[PDB]
Amino acid sequence: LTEGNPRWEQTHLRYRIENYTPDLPRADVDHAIEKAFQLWSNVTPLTFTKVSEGQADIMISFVRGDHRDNSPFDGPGGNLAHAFQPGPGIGGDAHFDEDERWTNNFREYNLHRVAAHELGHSLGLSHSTDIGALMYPSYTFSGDVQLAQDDIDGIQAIYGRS
Ligand SMILES: [Ca+2]
Ligand SMILES: [Ca+2]
Ligand SMILES: [Ca+2]
Ligand SMILES: [Zn+2]
Ligand SMILES: [Zn+2]
Repeated sequence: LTEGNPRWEQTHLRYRIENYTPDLPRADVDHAIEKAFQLWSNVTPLTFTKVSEGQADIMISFVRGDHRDNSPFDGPGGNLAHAFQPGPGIGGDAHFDEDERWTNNFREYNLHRVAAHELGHSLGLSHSTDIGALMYPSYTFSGDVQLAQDDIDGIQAIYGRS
């Protein structure tokens, strides 16, 4: 018996940012998130619509400590965020630890760089063993956040090419 990995059957997904971190003005947050989805849709037939309310496949929220799911946060440092694999309810949701200081620059914990990674999970990717890949578990930032060939091959193996 062989089991496949969690996938979205549709290629058009809806997302919603439930709340905003006080760390950045709302404009920066929206842009960091929108830009992260754009990285993935660029290499696949996947499209993402942002809904301001109502149903959404990918629910994005900034929380801290125990937030009713089964992977509570740990305060500053350590785990910065986590996202769930495709599926109903929690499936596809991305959670960011409010206890971290989220930024829009080189200062530790650039939101966009982390969002790009967790969104990889929301679409079905697991971690990579390549320190150069976006799907690597460790926080790394060089100013620019682009997909490594490993992330590209990974996502395309599931959804196909653009
Ligand atoms: Ca933390
Ligand atoms: Ca969901
Ligand atoms: Ca914060
Ligand atoms: Zn969570
Ligand atoms: Zn991860």
